[PDB]
Amino acid sequence: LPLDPLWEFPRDRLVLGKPLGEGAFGQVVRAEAFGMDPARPDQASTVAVKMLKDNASDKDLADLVSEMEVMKLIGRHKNIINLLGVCTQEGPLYVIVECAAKGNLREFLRARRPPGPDLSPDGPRSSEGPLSFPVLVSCAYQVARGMQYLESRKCIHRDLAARNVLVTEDNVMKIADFGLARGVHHIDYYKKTSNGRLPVKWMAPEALFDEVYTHQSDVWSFGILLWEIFTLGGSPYPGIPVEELFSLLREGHRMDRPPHCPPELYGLMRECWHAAPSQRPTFKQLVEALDKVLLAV
Ligand SMILES: Cc1ccc(C(=O)Nc2ccc(CN3CCN(C)CC3)c(C(F)(F)F)c2)cc1C#Cc1cnc2cccnn12
Repeated sequence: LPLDPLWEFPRDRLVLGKPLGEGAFGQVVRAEAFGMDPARPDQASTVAVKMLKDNASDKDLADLVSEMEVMKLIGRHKNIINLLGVCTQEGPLYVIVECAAKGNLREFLRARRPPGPDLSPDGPRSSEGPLSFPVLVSCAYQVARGMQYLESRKCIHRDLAARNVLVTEDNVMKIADFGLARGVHHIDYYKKTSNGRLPVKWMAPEALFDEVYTHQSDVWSFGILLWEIFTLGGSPYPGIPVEELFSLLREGHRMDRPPHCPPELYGLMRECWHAAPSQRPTFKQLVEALDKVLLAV
């Protein structure tokens, strides 16, 4: 690999820490970095480091290099996980990115569900959970802003889901993945992850049936992500196995309106799931629509 002085970071300024997850596309580890800002060479910061698994092949390495190159090109935005540096010289390939201290959006919501009626009232805020409507709307708005930026850079995500949105210490939403060379020509549609996820449930129909991905396919997934947010991390198409999902999508089945969700937001969900990709909103329109809701509250 050639040395790119713009992005290269000395590997000896990293102290690797706890693994944050392994996947098909490598492994991600928490690390401490010293002097990420060259103006403060001894300053510590917490970053995340992507690297190859133990017995990885050439395709795996090419896949990670491909990811590195895409991230260089994408540039910086508040609502995406940003590239910080790379280690390409004299040792294993490292791709260094921002660390989002609160983990992924799905787990963030599920850990913050309101207290149930089993509660015994204790103090003046027994009924008040950590999550409020305007903050949920702000989460959706931020994801839409990041997706609008990604679309402007001609980037199609292809697995937009709450699992792939990360949450910073300041509750800022950051689109990640946790994928890139997604192998769209050999998806196991029946795949269930170790946490029980069925990723086929986020795919637009034209992607699933016709293997066509566009920015409007990501808009479909965003609708699913909106449903995730307003169910506080619920699993889509509850109780529906993959075999039945296929036939229900062919009949044009859509998820019901979830409890305690205003019609404005179920309205947006159903717009995102219009059969014709051209009749779904663009991310620009979703940003504007959610902004209006945010201002009203
Ligand atoms: C180490 C690391 C390396 C890489 C990436 C990464 O997200 N790369 C990325 C690859 C592709 C794309 C877009 N493509 C999609 C596919 N597609 C078909 C083409 C274009 C994007 C996108 F954001 F632009 F979408 C990002 C994230 C991390 C992390 C981390 C981290 C920080 N805090 C925590 C806390 C808990 C867990 N993890 N974690």
